Amino acid sequence: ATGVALAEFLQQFNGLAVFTKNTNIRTGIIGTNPRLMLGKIRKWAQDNVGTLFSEFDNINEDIQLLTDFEVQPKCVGQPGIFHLNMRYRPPVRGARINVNMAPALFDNC
Amino acid sequence: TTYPVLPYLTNAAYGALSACSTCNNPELNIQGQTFGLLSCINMPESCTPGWTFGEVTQLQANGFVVSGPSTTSGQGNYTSPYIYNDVTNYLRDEKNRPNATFRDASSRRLAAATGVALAEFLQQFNGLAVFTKNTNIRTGIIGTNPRLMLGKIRKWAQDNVGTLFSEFDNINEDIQLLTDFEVQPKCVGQPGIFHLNMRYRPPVRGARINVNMAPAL
Amino acid sequence: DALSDGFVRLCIDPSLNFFGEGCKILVEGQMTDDGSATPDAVTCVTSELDIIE
Amino acid sequence: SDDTDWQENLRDWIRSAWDCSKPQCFGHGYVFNKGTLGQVLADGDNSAELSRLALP
Amino acid sequence: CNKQNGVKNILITFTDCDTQEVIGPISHEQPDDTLPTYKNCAWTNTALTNGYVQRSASNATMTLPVVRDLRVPLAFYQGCAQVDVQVEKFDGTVMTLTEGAVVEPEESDGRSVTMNIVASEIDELLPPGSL
Amino acid sequence: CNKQNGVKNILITFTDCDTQEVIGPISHEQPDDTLPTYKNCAWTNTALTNGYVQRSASNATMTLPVVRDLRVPLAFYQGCAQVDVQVEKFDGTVMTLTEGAVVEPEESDGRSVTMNIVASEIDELLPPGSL
Amino acid sequence: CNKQNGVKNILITFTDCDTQEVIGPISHEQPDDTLPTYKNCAWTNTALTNGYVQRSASNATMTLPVVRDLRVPLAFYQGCAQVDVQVEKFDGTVMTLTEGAVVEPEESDGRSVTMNIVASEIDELLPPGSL
Amino acid sequence: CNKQNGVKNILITFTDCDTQEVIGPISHEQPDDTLPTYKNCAWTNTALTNGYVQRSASNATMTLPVVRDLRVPLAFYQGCAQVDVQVEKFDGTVMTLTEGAVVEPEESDGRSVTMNIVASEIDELLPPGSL
Amino acid sequence: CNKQNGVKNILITFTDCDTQEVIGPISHEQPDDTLPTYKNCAWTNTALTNGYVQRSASNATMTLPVVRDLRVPLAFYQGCAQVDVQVEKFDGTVMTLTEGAVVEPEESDGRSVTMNIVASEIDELLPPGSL
Repeated sequence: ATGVALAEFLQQFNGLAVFTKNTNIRTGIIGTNPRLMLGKIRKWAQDNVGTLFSEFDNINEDIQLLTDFEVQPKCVGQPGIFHLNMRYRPPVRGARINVNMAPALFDNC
Repeated sequence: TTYPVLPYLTNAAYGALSACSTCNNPELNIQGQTFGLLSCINMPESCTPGWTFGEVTQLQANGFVVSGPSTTSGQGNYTSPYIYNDVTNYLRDEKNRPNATFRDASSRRLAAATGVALAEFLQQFNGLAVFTKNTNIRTGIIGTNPRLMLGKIRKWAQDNVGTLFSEFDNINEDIQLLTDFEVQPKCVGQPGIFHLNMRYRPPVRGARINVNMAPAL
Repeated sequence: DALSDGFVRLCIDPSLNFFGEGCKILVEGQMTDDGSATPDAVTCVTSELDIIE
Repeated sequence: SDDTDWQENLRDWIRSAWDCSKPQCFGHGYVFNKGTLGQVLADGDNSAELSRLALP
Repeated sequence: CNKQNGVKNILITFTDCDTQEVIGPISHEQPDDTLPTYKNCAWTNTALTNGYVQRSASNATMTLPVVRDLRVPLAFYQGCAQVDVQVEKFDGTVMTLTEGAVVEPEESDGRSVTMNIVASEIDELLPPGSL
Repeated sequence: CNKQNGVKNILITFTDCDTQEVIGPISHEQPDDTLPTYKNCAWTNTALTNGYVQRSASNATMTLPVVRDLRVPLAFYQGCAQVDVQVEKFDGTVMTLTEGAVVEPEESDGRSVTMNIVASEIDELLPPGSL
Repeated sequence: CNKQNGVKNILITFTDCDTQEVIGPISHEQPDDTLPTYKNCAWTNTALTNGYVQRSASNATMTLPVVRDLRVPLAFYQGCAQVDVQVEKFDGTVMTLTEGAVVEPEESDGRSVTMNIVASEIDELLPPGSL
Repeated sequence: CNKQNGVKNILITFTDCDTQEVIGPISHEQPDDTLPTYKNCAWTNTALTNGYVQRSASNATMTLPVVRDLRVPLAFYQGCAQVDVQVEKFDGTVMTLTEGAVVEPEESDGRSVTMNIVASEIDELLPPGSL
Repeated sequence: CNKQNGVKNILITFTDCDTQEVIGPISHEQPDDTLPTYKNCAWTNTALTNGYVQRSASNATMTLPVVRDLRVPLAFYQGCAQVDVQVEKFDGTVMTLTEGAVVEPEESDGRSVTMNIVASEIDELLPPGSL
């Protein structure tokens, strides 16, 4: 379900203009850049906490959005391709309480 | 080989949609569930999907448009087709060289639009008295020289970033303006002829994302 | 499955490192003949399952 | 059915449906395994796509 | 190029109410040097006695001085449309906000707007390296 | 040009109350550099709690600083006549407003008036091309 | 020197609310020349009649204008985390405050925050020698 | 022969925005020995505390003293026409500016005019060999 | 002969903050007989009463008049690139400055540029023999 949900969420970047290497979308363009996409994706992720994912462990290094221009070797990347790495945990349930029951006959208020 | 629809039907539907959506907007690809949807071609549903995935990607690589069903289901009703990878049949350039510049047809529409726009811009230099030697426009006259024309062309190419070109890298040598008295050999050039060499890079868009989710211990 | 378009490509895989190898350690010790590792040769270890054999 | 090889073919199918190459059609399979304790523990594996049902 | 306090990017995504059409994310620009202001906590403390605190409930808020785009109706900046905002500063921090609501409109000459947006929570991206 | 924030034309049409005589549309001019300000959205929001909004009803408002015409009585600019206003800025936007009502008069020396006009809705023209 | 009215050191220790993770004590720096201001007396007087006084109860208050650290979320400076503050001036005085509570948040552009902190009591260090 | 700091060519093109007629590009001449000045960076920093700085938006400006052409009305040189300027120095540099706007006209005796032009961005040509 | 007040070397390294390309460290030349001036104490006092003084934080500034290099855009000198400056006088003193930012640019004629750089701290070299 999370695979399908992320795949439907990420459809808004299909055909969207992307600005890498300058990250200064001019006034009026409808573009974006990898940092803004990472922010939006990470907000989607911590928005589904409780329905698809657990709380988290460290959302700063759990969600990574890299561009193909910086994964492949030099002069091998293609424009438009991205790489989204996510590490999640399904919602946790129950606990492991350790009872330590002990009576006390003496009293000292 | 087992295509149910009469072929020219889906071909004409694709062509009409392509001439129909991108005419006032020569940038968007006819592609994906929302834009590249052939509404009134209807196929009967079946989960044996013609091309296998191996053949699908084989055709994707060798410059072929591929079409599939927008929704699969065993014994359902009629489902409309849907195209992938609105590209053209350009694998290589003259002298046989990879080069995927004219890969998608949007780059072709956009090259045409850029040519027309540059031609409409340069119409001002028709008659604009031009000085090639002595470079010093006297006072009052309405001349111009090669350097000032190059500057104006560079500024047109500069403030069009984002709508026709990309993040120019070495505009100092992506654009060159030469007089005819230099390109041509000695005693051959003609006054009032110029050579302009430009290298444009169409904008970039969204493509595959390659999600790699993985739960942890 | 509504993923047909080809815009997004899932790779659901629980065994995927993201943070490079990192912090290389080397453990030197004696082993028995039951193992299948060539003695006197540094190797990589990835889990605590295959160590027995 | 109870033929462990038919269950292995089904498992291979669901696994190849959970692949990284082609677009996925996620599924899950339900088989069973009847026998004594040792037979049932022997009929299992690391098959993450099936849910064996141990029956006495 | 770090050590510059200033806003670098502003993306605003409009959603009309009567037709549910999405517009954007359009970029935008500031009318002057004043930067947008934020508040992410949800509950607002209040002094009670010698050391204690009375905790109330509130919103995640944002104040956005922006220059109106000419292709978008003015009313979209004045509460007649849902907004989704994304502001990226020069130090790398990114504040994203979704399902906004322009909460107190005001007279605008037609060019500069000041949007007071309220939402459940605002997300912070915190340039690489964090505690 | 189309790169200049400023007002170009101001047309005001007066309707006498007790004779229904229509006067105008007379042009008009600004007394200083302050521009007329607008507000189109009828419903005005108000923050409630964690992310929600309480919606109130209001009017389409306009503030118009203008120079009194020496041919029109001063009382026409202070709530004793119905007004129809039409303002065209330099970038192409045109705001028309009909059946106004000067809602809050104030003392004026006889030259510069500041009319506060409320109407049911204000129409906006949005230079060619718009989303 | 010991003849310069100014702040030298500002240490702030953040305690996350829902994880009790302690962060700090990070140093901090002033955004402008305005200094943090203090008030230690818990009971506050009020004039009554010919010479007498009516005594009320209150908190030990501190006002701290600081520059946000780019490594700490903004919400930590707006009432979503417990704070421990320690300010050392140039003349030797040191004011420590623990188990604070940011009591009145306000919109901040993302760099300069003004924290209004209330605690049970503030401790003062008073350079060597004191009556 | 380089090392001859000075202006060799000036081209101005006037386009009125009340009639939309274009005049030029006419060459021009310097009235005295003062040279045009430029400012190309669209942002202006501002000295903040402890090495930081505030980066806000601004214009690319240009001060241009010229001799008024007797075939062009003086009002075209004082902000009733959009100017497109193009200056070229002796060392090859070419600064072109389009969509200009004379920002603050000043009294002119009828021959020399100092235009203070502002634009979104100025281009630079940088004679062969760069970076 | 060591008794010579004057500038011997000036090296400037330009790193744009939009494309992140580095250029330099290029030598430069003084345009006239003025000299670059510095201020190294990152704090500024302020006249208080009765001999005290107020010690607040500030910047380390540097005023640098240089001759624009024809291989470098003019906008790199008006606050659109981060500059790493290094000046060496005749008596041996070497003032180095990194991560500078041209705080308040001005019109330039195209040859001589006077940069007002601010930075966190400037280092001094103090020819052999100190204190």
